[PDB]
Amino acid sequence: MNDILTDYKTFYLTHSNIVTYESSIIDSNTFDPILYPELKMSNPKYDPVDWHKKTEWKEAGHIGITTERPQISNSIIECNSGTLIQKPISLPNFRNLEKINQVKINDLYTEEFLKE
Amino acid sequence: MDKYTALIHDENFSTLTLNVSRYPKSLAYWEKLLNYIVKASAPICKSTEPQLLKLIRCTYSSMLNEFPYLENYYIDFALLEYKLGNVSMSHKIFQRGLQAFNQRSLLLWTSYLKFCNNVISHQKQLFKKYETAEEYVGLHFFSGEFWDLYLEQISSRCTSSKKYWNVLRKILEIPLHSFSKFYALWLQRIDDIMDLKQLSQLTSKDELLKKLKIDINYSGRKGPYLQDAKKKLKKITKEMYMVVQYQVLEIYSIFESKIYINYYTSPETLVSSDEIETWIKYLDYTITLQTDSLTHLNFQRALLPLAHYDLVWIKYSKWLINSKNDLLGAKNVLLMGLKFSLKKTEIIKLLYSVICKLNEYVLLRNLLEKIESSYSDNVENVDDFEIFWDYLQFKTFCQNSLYSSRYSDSQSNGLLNKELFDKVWKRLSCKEKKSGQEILLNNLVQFYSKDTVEFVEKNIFQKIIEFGWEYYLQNGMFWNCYCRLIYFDTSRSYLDKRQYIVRKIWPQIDKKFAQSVLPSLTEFCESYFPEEMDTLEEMFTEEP
Amino acid sequence: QSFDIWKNLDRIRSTKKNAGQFIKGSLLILPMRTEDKQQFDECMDELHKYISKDILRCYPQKEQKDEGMLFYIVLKDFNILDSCFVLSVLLAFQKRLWMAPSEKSYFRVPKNINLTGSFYLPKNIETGSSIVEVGFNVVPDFQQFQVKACHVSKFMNELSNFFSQVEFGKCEANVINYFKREYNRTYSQISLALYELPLIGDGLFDIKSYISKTRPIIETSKAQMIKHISEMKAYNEIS
Amino acid sequence: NNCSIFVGDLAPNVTESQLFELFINRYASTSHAKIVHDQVTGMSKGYGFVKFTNSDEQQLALSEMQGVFLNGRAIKVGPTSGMSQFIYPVQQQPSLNHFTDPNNTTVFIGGLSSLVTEDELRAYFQPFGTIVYVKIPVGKCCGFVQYVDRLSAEAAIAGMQGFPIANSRVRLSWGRSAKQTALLQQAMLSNSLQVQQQQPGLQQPNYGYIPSSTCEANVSSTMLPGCQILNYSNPQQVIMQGSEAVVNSTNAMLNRLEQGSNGFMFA
Amino acid sequence: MRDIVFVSPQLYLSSQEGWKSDSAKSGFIPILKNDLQRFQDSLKHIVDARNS
Amino acid sequence: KVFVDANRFDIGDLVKASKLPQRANEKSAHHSFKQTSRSRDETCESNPFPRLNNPKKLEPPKILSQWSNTIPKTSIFYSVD
Repeated sequence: MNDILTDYKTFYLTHSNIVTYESSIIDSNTFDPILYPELKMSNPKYDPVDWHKKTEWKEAGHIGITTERPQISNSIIECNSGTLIQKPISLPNFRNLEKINQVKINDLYTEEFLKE
Repeated sequence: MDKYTALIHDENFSTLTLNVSRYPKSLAYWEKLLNYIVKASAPICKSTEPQLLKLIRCTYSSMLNEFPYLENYYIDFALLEYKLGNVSMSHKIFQRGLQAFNQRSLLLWTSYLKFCNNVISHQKQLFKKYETAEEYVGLHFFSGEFWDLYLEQISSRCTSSKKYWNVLRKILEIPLHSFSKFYALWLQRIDDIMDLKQLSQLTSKDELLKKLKIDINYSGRKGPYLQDAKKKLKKITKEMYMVVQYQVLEIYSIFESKIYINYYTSPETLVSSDEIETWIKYLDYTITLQTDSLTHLNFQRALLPLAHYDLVWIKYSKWLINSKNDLLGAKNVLLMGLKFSLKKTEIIKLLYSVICKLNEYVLLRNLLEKIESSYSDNVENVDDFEIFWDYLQFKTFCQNSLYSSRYSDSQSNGLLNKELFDKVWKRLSCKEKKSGQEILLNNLVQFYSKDTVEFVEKNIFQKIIEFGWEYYLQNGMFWNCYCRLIYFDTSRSYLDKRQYIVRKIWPQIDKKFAQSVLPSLTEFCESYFPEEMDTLEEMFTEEP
Repeated sequence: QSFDIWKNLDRIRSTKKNAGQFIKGSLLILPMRTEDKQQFDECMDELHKYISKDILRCYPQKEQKDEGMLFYIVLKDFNILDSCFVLSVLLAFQKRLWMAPSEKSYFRVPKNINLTGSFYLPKNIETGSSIVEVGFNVVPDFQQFQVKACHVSKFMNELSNFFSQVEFGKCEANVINYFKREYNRTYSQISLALYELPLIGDGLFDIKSYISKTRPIIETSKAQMIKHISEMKAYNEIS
Repeated sequence: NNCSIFVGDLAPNVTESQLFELFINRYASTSHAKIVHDQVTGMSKGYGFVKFTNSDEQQLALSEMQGVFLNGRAIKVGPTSGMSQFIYPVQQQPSLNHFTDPNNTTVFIGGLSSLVTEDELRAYFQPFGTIVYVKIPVGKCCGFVQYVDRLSAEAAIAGMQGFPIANSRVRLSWGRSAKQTALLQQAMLSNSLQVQQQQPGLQQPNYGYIPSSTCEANVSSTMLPGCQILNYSNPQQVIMQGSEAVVNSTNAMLNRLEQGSNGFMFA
Repeated sequence: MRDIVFVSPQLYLSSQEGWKSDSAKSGFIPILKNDLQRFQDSLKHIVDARNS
Repeated sequence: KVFVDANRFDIGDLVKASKLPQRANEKSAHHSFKQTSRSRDETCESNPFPRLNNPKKLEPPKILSQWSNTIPKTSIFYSVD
């Protein structure tokens, strides 16, 4: 896939013009044949375009092992104190405070290779 | 004579100045020269010569324009200008220092605010400056000194005793390194309460009535009522302390206990393979949190030690492209990456695609003009082929952009332009000094027409046959590309081009030069000419 | 709707609920680049015949590169309609030179072109979609704003929805020359950085001391790598 | 335990050998002993630290040496270590499995269709980083991909997850090597200990190497930090990173496209 | 300022105009006026490799 | 030049002025350790590689001792020594 994308970046920049290029740009999947073969080099899957329950928030700091870390729902770390002084801030809403010691591991190596 | 005239006629000053101006990116020479100039003025005051003070200011300005990532030297020259009487020039030095890191350097904000605690003579302007530092750099991991200073200034200046509670309540949700001091201040300030009516300093009364089921105006015996208030607020603070403690403990025990260097040493330094890897891991963690100020802060923190390694520049550019769809930001990232990185290949190659997505092609032509003028129109004799080839792709794109097509079937002219073919032929004539010879030979055969293939085979290949150069006649990949040029024609039949390749190419090549051609031609013959294998075998056999 | 500028101008004059009042203390700067000057001059003369001198001003470069010119278009105390008109004309013209060299109409925008551009505004803004802000801007004082991949009517509606929410005020007097000096300084720095590109090897890094400073260190690191490979081979060996 | 005792007010003619003889081999076993001398003069300041393995032997030595004759003066061998709010955090260990090892850089791949080869499975995991072996078990529809870097393993798991190889979805996790798997199978057949071993490190610091960097191919290297200095070879040895690396990689990928268009290799 | 000259090798080794000046321009290194020939004679091999 | 607190520009003369000149001989003969006075003239040539010259591991984030019983007892990665 890297060889195909590098050969397409070699061939397309030497056999095309801006008139063909600007008509090929669509906004449904942000497809641009100059820059899209560069971003697709690292990962095989790539999408062009509820975060706390996905498979990326859970294994962020460490890969392979999943965990549900505790966070604060009404986090005020982004709002400046010039806006937080306008009104008194409500109580902090809590979640995942019952899994501060519990971690689970999708052990495939023991179950599929050792114990068959 | 004064110290300035003795400083001019001294023998060591000229040698140090020539060693600085001989290699400008050797920071130890700059520091030795700066220490010698400061040693030349052993009393530093306002009664010294201004003709030497202007030279000190020019030396510091040249050092800070050559090395803008030095954190301590902006502080040094700013407090030098504060020692020399004025503060407007010191404020200008602080502003250009904070602009050198683009408002995301903790040490310069800390030193500028310790400076501004005495020199501002205005309270609302101090609050606007500290809130600017809060919204830009206030999410730093090691920012305990900044927030301790800001809480000290609130506790010293404010008399309403309300903003301190607000800022400390904000700090009790921020993952700081030195965080338990703020929790200890919070717990001893809950102990320092005097009545129930101060609970409105924490939250509103409806949030106390709904979440904690407690009223402010509940009159009666308020002893155990306030004790139950303290216990429930201590339980909520303990839960939020467990959350922030797990976050800080995770960030420390996985990431922050590995990075040992957090400062800009020099453009000549070397950073270990552990620390680069842990910066990449920490920024991969930082992207997931999706807090934008903290993410840009940690990317600037990773640009602090190792901006010359070009990995975090390209990573932060790709993050601004795909995760935010903010591509002018990535354009400015790649523009500032040209000023620091030494391996300028991949940053300029990505910046080409960034400019081409923006549909600003006059900017692309003005950028390529700087490359073709940086060599004084001698891009064909460059040692690094990765610069010239990334230039040549987009220059061919620009030549297809300006000029119209020459051939049929809507085929625009590629590398065979009058401003492009000469640059290729100037590089192909070296034959041993310039690498990337077969890359052009595999990329000049990608037209596949009737007259254009004849044009390519007439300009270079027939000319190589006519001159008979040793390097291309020895290499079999040259003849492999030449056979691939004819065999993939779209106008000829199979029998005529097969008779062409068999009869009028293979007897033309040399028999004693076939020792390096036969491993490259045997693969092509096994590929496309199966019945022509034993014919080529009887031509290159061991006996005459 | 249509592909004409004036019909969308009539539409944006009609249903934007008394949008004739301009913005107090309003400023916009559009730096653009053209390959040639003679094609630009006719469109700019038509623009000065349409837009007055007090609202819009133009600033040339110093001709240092001699190939790529840089022209500032400063819109000062502008209304919301003239801004949309000027940005539509300039965003059509700086891309028509690459897409349509044979159309030959400075006020008719075709359908195959998408408007994508970048314009600066002062920092003192208050917003309290296709136009986005930027992160990590290169200008110390000004904020860069991006529009991407729009038709004519979408460009009109998005620029009007952007300028109906933002609130300008209290701009500095000769801030144009300040932006000129800062822009020239920044791009002269990156041009000098591109001039430093052939000067990497043996030029200005003090290689004579840098070889001797790292000569035992790379050797010990290579010995550590060889020991790592041998220990990995002993670790993966069953034996 | 490593209990530390601080001897003080020693004489000038008392080196580290006399303190080690007076501390160790007297009803105890002192692991280390160091007298804190001057930074530039070389003379001892009269203080020294003695770290032993057991706390009871160090306590008995501190109780027996309290007032003993040490080179004409007192020993003062009282302990140095062992109501504030601030205490350092202490943690236990995850007992060293193959998940909680930060030096564990080999990825266990499973869910294969028993159809992919070894060179093709090398070609799946080649640009993520340098690699050492791609051998797979036969009949077990699984394999092992060991890198050198841990960030390369992170990139491989973050990219290759959910990627179907030969109409069969992949399962990526962690795992040990083949010899450690054989040791775990030999210790699990009798079920005595079933203990694992940590993967060895890199003997850090390492200035020359840049992580997630591949190179397939005289050398006049300037050793500049912006470029790459050293790299691991592709099988294996250590190579000096030359300037003609992207050229050789481009020639290699053009040769790979030419030999893959015909069918001389499937990878 | 007398007995000074501002110069940078980034504009001299690239062979551009304005590579030397007498006034305080941001980004230039101040050297002595009588040692400018010693500066030009020091970077001879880089200019010779640039021309050849 | 900044953190040494003796080569500071604005308040370094205050440090160099009142040394508390120790007119008692016992106040000068009591301390027998090194001064480790870092001069301003220290350049980048000294200590080129900060990892070869043995640094210190940074201190952990300190936690409250009254709320120390709620720490996660199981770490994420295996740390040795």
